[PDB]
Amino acid sequence: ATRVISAPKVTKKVFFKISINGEDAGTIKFGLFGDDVPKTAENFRALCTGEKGMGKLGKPLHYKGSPFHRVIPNFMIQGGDITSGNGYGGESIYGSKFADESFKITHDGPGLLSMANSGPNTNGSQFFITTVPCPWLNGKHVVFGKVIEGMEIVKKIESLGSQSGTPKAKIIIADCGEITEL
Repeated sequence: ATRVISAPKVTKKVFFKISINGEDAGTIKFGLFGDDVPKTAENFRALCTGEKGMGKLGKPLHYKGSPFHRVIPNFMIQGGDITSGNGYGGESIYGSKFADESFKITHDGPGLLSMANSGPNTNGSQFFITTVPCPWLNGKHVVFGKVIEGMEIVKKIESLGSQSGTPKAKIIIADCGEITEL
Protein backbone atom coordinates (compact mmCIF):
# COMPACT_ATOMS: atom_id res chain seq x y z
CA ALA A 1 0.00 0.00 0.00
CA THR A 2 1.75 3.05 -1.39
CA ARG A 3 -0.36 6.20 -1.61
CA VAL A 4 -3.59 6.56 0.47
CA ILE A 5 -5.79 7.71 -2.40
CA SER A 6 -8.86 9.94 -2.01
CA ALA A 7 -10.15 8.82 -5.37
CA PRO A 8 -10.82 5.76 -7.55
CA LYS A 9 -7.90 3.59 -8.58
CA VAL A 10 -6.35 4.14 -12.02
CA THR A 11 -6.18 0.64 -13.56
CA LYS A 12 -5.56 1.50 -17.23
CA LYS A 13 -3.79 4.41 -18.90
CA VAL A 14 -4.42 5.80 -22.41
CA PHE A 15 -3.65 9.00 -24.33
CA PHE A 16 -4.71 11.42 -27.07
CA LYS A 17 -2.41 13.42 -29.34
CA ILE A 18 -4.16 16.72 -30.08
CA SER A 19 -3.98 18.77 -33.28
CA ILE A 20 -5.50 22.24 -33.51
CA ASN A 21 -6.04 23.47 -37.07
CA GLY A 22 -3.54 20.84 -38.21
CA GLU A 23 -0.82 21.86 -35.75
CA ASP A 24 0.27 19.71 -32.80
CA ALA A 25 -1.04 20.83 -29.43
CA GLY A 26 0.48 18.11 -27.25
CA THR A 27 -0.67 14.94 -25.55
CA ILE A 28 -3.39 14.39 -22.96
CA LYS A 29 -3.05 11.37 -20.67
CA PHE A 30 -5.96 9.61 -18.98
CA GLY A 31 -6.23 6.91 -16.34
CA LEU A 32 -9.43 4.88 -16.29
CA PHE A 33 -11.29 3.59 -13.23
CA GLY A 34 -11.36 -0.02 -14.39
CA ASP A 35 -12.11 -1.47 -10.96
CA ASP A 36 -15.17 0.77 -10.61
CA VAL A 37 -16.60 0.94 -14.14
CA PRO A 38 -14.86 -1.86 -16.07
CA LYS A 39 -17.30 -2.05 -18.97
CA THR A 40 -17.20 1.70 -19.57
CA ALA A 41 -13.41 1.81 -19.16
CA GLU A 42 -12.91 -1.06 -21.60
CA ASN A 43 -15.08 0.67 -24.20
CA PHE A 44 -12.97 3.83 -23.93
CA ARG A 45 -9.69 1.88 -23.99
CA ALA A 46 -10.51 -0.16 -27.11
CA LEU A 47 -11.67 3.01 -28.85
CA CYS A 48 -8.25 4.45 -28.06
CA THR A 49 -6.38 1.49 -29.58
CA GLY A 50 -8.89 0.76 -32.35
CA GLU A 51 -8.36 -2.96 -31.80
CA LYS A 52 -12.01 -3.91 -32.51
CA GLY A 53 -11.88 -2.61 -36.11
CA MET A 54 -15.07 -1.79 -38.01
CA GLY A 55 -18.30 -0.92 -36.29
CA LYS A 56 -21.80 -1.63 -37.50
CA LEU A 57 -22.16 1.99 -38.62
CA GLY A 58 -19.41 1.70 -41.23
CA LYS A 59 -16.53 3.61 -39.63
CA PRO A 60 -13.62 2.48 -37.44
CA LEU A 61 -14.12 1.95 -33.71
CA HIS A 62 -11.11 4.21 -33.17
CA TYR A 63 -11.06 7.73 -31.73
CA LYS A 64 -8.29 8.65 -34.18
CA GLY A 65 -9.52 11.50 -36.35
CA SER A 66 -12.57 12.38 -34.26
CA PRO A 67 -12.98 16.07 -33.33
CA PHE A 68 -14.02 17.94 -30.22
CA HIS A 69 -17.35 19.18 -31.56
CA ARG A 70 -18.55 21.04 -28.47
CA VAL A 71 -16.25 23.16 -26.32
CA ILE A 72 -18.03 25.23 -23.68
CA PRO A 73 -15.78 27.47 -21.54
CA ASN A 74 -15.99 26.90 -17.73
CA PHE A 75 -17.98 23.72 -18.32
CA MET A 76 -16.49 20.93 -20.39
CA ILE A 77 -15.06 19.88 -23.74
CA GLN A 78 -16.82 17.09 -25.61
CA GLY A 79 -15.64 14.79 -28.36
CA GLY A 80 -15.73 11.14 -29.39
CA ASP A 81 -18.14 11.24 -32.36
CA ILE A 82 -16.38 8.50 -34.35
CA THR A 83 -19.04 7.81 -37.01
CA SER A 84 -20.37 11.05 -38.50
CA GLY A 85 -18.13 13.44 -36.55
CA ASN A 86 -20.90 16.07 -36.33
CA GLY A 87 -21.70 15.49 -32.65
CA TYR A 88 -24.72 13.27 -33.34
CA GLY A 89 -22.88 10.03 -34.12
CA GLY A 90 -20.66 7.58 -32.33
CA GLU A 91 -20.66 3.86 -31.54
CA SER A 92 -19.57 1.73 -28.60
CA ILE A 93 -17.52 -1.46 -28.95
CA TYR A 94 -20.53 -3.57 -27.94
CA GLY A 95 -22.52 -3.57 -31.19
CA SER A 96 -25.12 -1.31 -29.52
CA LYS A 97 -25.41 1.54 -27.08
CA PHE A 98 -24.80 0.19 -23.61
CA ALA A 99 -26.22 0.88 -20.20
CA ASP A 100 -25.15 3.19 -17.41
CA GLU A 101 -22.76 1.02 -15.43
CA SER A 102 -22.60 3.06 -12.19
CA PHE A 103 -23.06 6.59 -10.89
CA LYS A 104 -20.94 6.36 -7.70
CA ILE A 105 -18.08 8.46 -9.08
CA THR A 106 -19.26 12.07 -9.18
CA HIS A 107 -18.33 15.15 -11.19
CA ASP A 108 -16.66 16.82 -8.23
CA GLY A 109 -13.84 18.53 -10.10
CA PRO A 110 -12.13 19.50 -13.33
CA GLY A 111 -10.34 16.82 -15.31
CA LEU A 112 -12.83 13.93 -15.07
CA LEU A 113 -13.76 11.77 -18.05
CA SER A 114 -17.44 11.10 -18.42
CA MET A 115 -19.82 9.79 -21.05
CA ALA A 116 -22.18 11.89 -23.09
CA ASN A 117 -25.55 10.34 -23.75
CA SER A 118 -29.10 11.14 -24.88
CA GLY A 119 -30.94 9.51 -22.01
CA PRO A 120 -30.57 6.55 -19.66
CA ASN A 121 -28.50 3.70 -21.08
CA THR A 122 -27.48 5.31 -24.35
CA ASN A 123 -23.70 5.32 -23.93
CA GLY A 124 -21.74 5.23 -27.18
CA SER A 125 -18.31 6.66 -27.97
CA GLN A 126 -18.95 10.31 -27.09
CA PHE A 127 -17.38 11.54 -23.88
CA PHE A 128 -16.48 14.82 -22.26
CA ILE A 129 -13.86 16.21 -19.88
CA THR A 130 -14.92 18.55 -17.10
CA THR A 131 -13.20 21.90 -16.63
CA VAL A 132 -15.34 22.83 -13.60
CA PRO A 133 -17.21 20.85 -10.92
CA CYS A 134 -20.50 19.62 -12.43
CA PRO A 135 -22.50 18.04 -9.58
CA TRP A 136 -25.75 18.54 -11.50
CA LEU A 137 -24.55 15.85 -13.92
CA ASN A 138 -24.33 13.21 -11.17
CA GLY A 139 -26.78 10.37 -11.79
CA LYS A 140 -27.00 11.28 -15.48
CA HIS A 141 -23.44 10.65 -16.69
CA VAL A 142 -21.02 7.81 -15.92
CA VAL A 143 -17.59 9.02 -14.77
CA PHE A 144 -14.87 6.52 -15.63
CA GLY A 145 -11.48 8.26 -15.73
CA LYS A 146 -9.49 11.42 -15.29
CA VAL A 147 -6.78 13.49 -16.92
CA ILE A 148 -3.44 12.49 -15.40
CA GLU A 149 -1.21 14.53 -17.69
CA GLY A 150 -1.72 17.34 -20.16
CA MET A 151 -4.53 19.27 -18.45
CA GLU A 152 -2.85 22.39 -19.84
CA ILE A 153 -3.93 21.12 -23.28
CA VAL A 154 -7.50 20.53 -22.07
CA LYS A 155 -7.46 24.15 -20.88
CA LYS A 156 -6.06 25.20 -24.27
CA ILE A 157 -8.94 23.40 -26.01
CA GLU A 158 -11.35 25.06 -23.57
CA SER A 159 -10.07 28.55 -24.42
CA LEU A 160 -11.19 27.89 -28.04
CA GLY A 161 -14.87 27.30 -27.22
CA SER A 162 -18.04 29.39 -27.29
CA GLN A 163 -21.10 29.93 -25.14
CA SER A 164 -22.83 27.87 -27.89
CA GLY A 165 -20.14 25.18 -27.79
CA THR A 166 -19.07 25.57 -31.42
CA PRO A 167 -15.25 25.73 -31.16
CA LYS A 168 -13.19 28.38 -32.90
CA ALA A 169 -10.73 25.85 -34.42
CA LYS A 170 -10.82 22.28 -35.74
CA ILE A 171 -9.58 20.35 -32.70
CA ILE A 172 -8.66 16.78 -33.64
CA ILE A 173 -7.46 13.65 -31.92
CA ALA A 174 -4.46 13.33 -34.24
CA ASP A 175 -3.43 10.03 -32.60
CA CYS A 176 -4.45 7.92 -29.62
CA GLY A 177 -3.71 4.61 -27.92
CA GLU A 178 -3.05 2.75 -24.69
CA ILE A 179 0.00 3.54 -22.58
CA THR A 180 1.65 0.10 -22.37
CA GLU A 181 5.17 1.03 -21.30
CA LEU A 182 5.19 1.39 -17.51
